[PDB]
Amino acid sequence: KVFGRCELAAAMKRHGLDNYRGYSLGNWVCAAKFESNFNTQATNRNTDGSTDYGILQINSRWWCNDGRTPGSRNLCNIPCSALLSSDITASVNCAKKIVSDGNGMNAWVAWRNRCKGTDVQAWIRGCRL
Ligand SMILES: [Br-]
Ligand SMILES: [Br-]
Ligand SMILES: [Br-]
Ligand SMILES: [Br-]
Ligand SMILES: [Br-]
Ligand SMILES: [Br-]
Ligand SMILES: [Br-]
Ligand SMILES: [Br-]
Ligand SMILES: [Br-]
Ligand SMILES: [Br-]
Ligand SMILES: [Br-]
Ligand SMILES: [Br-]
Ligand SMILES: [Br-]
Ligand SMILES: [Br-]
Ligand SMILES: [Br-]
Ligand SMILES: [Br-]
Ligand code: NA
Ligand SMILES: [Pt+2]
Ligand SMILES: [Pt+2]
Ligand SMILES: [Pt+2]
Repeated sequence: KVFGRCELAAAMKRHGLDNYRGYSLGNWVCAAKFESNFNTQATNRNTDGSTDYGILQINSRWWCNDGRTPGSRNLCNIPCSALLSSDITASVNCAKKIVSDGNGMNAWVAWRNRCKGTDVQAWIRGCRL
């Protein structure tokens, strides 16, 4: 599914991401924009053999099982395919574990490089929230 910007903001708010670990909704929406362009089916192979999955490009080295990342863990206790669903629940639940890991949203390199310190409220501007 390719979400609209305000459609995704609404879903993320419904699932409890607004101000989760102190990160306003705009941060999450900005992260999703640059990670996946709001496409739940986005995948990206990494040089280390792991793969990033879904709207927030969650990685198989630590977070999900894809059966093809040697030495990896599955800390979200899910198949990586769950992260590609039109229903963002698995991605949101897993993102909550990731952002609590100690480095906050710096876990998403695209957030650090493209969202952090910017006017992230622009990403939710206009939306019925
Ligand atoms: Br947009
Ligand atoms: Br929109
Ligand atoms: Br909704
Ligand atoms: Br919910
Ligand atoms: Br929930
Ligand atoms: Br929550
Ligand atoms: Br915001
Ligand atoms: Br990681
Ligand atoms: Br594996
Ligand atoms: Br393996
Ligand atoms: Br594990
Ligand atoms: Br699993
Ligand atoms: Br949803
Ligand atoms: Br959720
Ligand atoms: Br879940
Ligand atoms: Br933090
Ligand atoms: Na894994
Ligand atoms: Pt939820
Ligand atoms: Pt929650
Ligand atoms: Pt939902």
